[PDB]
Amino acid sequence: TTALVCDNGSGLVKAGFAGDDAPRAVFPSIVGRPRHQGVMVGMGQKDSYVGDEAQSKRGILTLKYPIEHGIITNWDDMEKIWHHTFYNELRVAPEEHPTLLTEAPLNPKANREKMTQIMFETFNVPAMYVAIQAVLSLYASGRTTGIVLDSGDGVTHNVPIYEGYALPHAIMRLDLAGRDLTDYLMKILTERGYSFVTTAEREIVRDIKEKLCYVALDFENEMATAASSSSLEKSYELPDGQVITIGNERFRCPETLFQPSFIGMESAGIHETTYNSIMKCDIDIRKDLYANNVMSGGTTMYPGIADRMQKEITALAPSTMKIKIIAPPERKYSVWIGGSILASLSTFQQMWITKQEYDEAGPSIVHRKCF
Amino acid sequence: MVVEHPEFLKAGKEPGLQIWRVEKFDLVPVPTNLYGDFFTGDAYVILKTVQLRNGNLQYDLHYWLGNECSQDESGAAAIFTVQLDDYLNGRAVQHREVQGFESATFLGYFKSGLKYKKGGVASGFGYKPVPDEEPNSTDVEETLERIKNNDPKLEEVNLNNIRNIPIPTLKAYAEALKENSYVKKFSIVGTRSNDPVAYALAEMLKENKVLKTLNVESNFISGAGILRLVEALPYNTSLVEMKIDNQSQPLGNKVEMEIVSMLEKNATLLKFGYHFTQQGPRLRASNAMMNNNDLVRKRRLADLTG
Ligand SMILES: Nc1ncnc2c1ncn2[C@@H]1O[C@H](COP(=O)(O)OP(=O)(O)OP(=O)(O)O)[C@@H](O)[C@H]1O
Ligand SMILES: [Ca+2]
Ligand SMILES: [Ca+2]
Ligand SMILES: [Ca+2]
Repeated sequence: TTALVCDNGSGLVKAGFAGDDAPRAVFPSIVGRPRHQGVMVGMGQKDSYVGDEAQSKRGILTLKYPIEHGIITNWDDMEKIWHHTFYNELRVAPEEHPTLLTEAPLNPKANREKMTQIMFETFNVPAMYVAIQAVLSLYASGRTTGIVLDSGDGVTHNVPIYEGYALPHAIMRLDLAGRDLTDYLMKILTERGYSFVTTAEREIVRDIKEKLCYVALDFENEMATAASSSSLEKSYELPDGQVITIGNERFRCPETLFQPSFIGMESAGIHETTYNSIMKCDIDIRKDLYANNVMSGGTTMYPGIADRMQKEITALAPSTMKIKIIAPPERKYSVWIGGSILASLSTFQQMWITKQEYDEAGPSIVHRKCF
Repeated sequence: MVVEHPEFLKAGKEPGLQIWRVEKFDLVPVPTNLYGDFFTGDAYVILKTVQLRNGNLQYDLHYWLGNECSQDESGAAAIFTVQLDDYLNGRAVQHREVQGFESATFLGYFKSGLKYKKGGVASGFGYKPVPDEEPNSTDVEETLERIKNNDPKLEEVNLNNIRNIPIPTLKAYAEALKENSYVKKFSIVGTRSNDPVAYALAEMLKENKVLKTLNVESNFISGAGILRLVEALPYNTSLVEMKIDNQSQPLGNKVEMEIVSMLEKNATLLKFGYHFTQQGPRLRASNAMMNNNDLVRKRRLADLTG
């Protein structure tokens, strides 16, 4: 029998089978419900739509995200995501498969229990396990020591990790990620005469962001170059399907990561949060951290970001520090891959919380076995 | 936690050198006469055990990554290193060693110098548009008649997304359900129901002893209507699910508070479908449901003949 791996994020569910090198299903982590603008007889007996199907009707529905900033905050809608993942996307009966779930850094303790409780009481899985996302990414990159920058759709974390384990006092959380970047690109595209202000428009600007944005190595310089040359400008065909052009917005958008003030956040940029996180760690491990900066998540996919990070962190760090940024091409799915490897190991059979152990202990078993 | 493995048992039991190779997600011993001949397509785990005065052993764990080894092999090497360290009470010092950049200590383990050879064992790695559903064909009149007749064949009543149900018809549904012995699920999503419907449903929940599931999502029920519903919960020990999300108006902070207070006065409800705005009640609600759900687990353990 085969184990499942589900990596649940603010924007995307990544799910599949342990032993696979990549997730089999990736879809939006959303639940859509009708707007009160008359009875949608078209819905039939359904009370909501989930995932891709809810996305198709984003103009007809109000969409809710059961995970906010990496944390599950709507347990009923999260049950819907999980049911849809098992039964419609993977086509499995969850009570036949051990299931590995992921959690955010600094996940509150009650949440871990609740996740355990729902898997056993609602889905009757035979066994389960919860692993920290950033740690799985570090493992997928072949390392037990390093500092992960995990940036997705809802949240960015710096997670320093030593000899297998996160150092929670040094973890930092920045509520600034890909959805904010999508929203910001919508804005500055509107500055130059294009109308994009939600729904079929938010989703298309996301595509623009993914395909054309990049992180400038020197930002003030790139602005000047942009004015003159035009060698940077690129165009993009809408679905409707008119064709638009875009220039300095290509790198202004993800500049926000290094300059959160671009959207009115007081926070320091991710290069600074990486630094502060390293500096909260034991002196004797900082060299290892600096030399193993591992990028994770979809918002670390911008071309140029690793070099920019290398440059910014060099300027912050002692002059004599070896610094290295690791940016795997599959880092959109690093968390999931790490989970697939872990659940495949011959030593992992004894790590599952089994139905029987949960039945006897209750959900607080998760603090003792998933650690 | 700490894990067993036949190779863990053998590890670090005495001074010397032990080498394992990652082979399809397992940790397999390297034949001692192949020590120092590393397949560049593979990943390995090396433990140096040095002996010191205490009688206690000193431990250094190196995981060696060949240039052509697959992601499952380097990830597993890393994880097995953490597991082995843990098994050894955390006393090992871990080292990442990559082909061409190995540390002097690790290179020093191999008397004749280590060698590389090509190859190794194989990796262990193995639309939609607008609602396309036929409408809810449920017959409102007929169904109401069946609930009144206490029809044994009727367990599930779904009036979701049905146009133009009079408010007195919905109120009648709630009145008939008072004495019905067979309906376990009732939902009226997106039927334009308002507070009168919710008030009647509240009275019903005080009397009905069979309904398990109630779904009133996506209607026009106010905080007062929602409050009245949950105020029925302590007079109910049969309903397990109440779904109320996506009413046309936010319920209001005061109401959210009165609601969680009622959720804490029922031990039966297992799911409450509502996204709380204030974090105080949001967590109180989550905990109340988790409390009630654990009661299920405990009576499932006690009914287990012991
Ligand atoms: N090629 C790309 N360039 C830039 N951004 C991208 C690219 N591909 C995906 N993204 C962005 O990454 C985000 C999705 O990544 P991911 O799956 O890591 O997030 P998540 O796990 O759902 O969210 P979180 O980790 O914040 O809870 C989206 O905002 C998406 O637009
Ligand atoms: Ca994520
Ligand atoms: Ca190999
Ligand atoms: Ca150690």
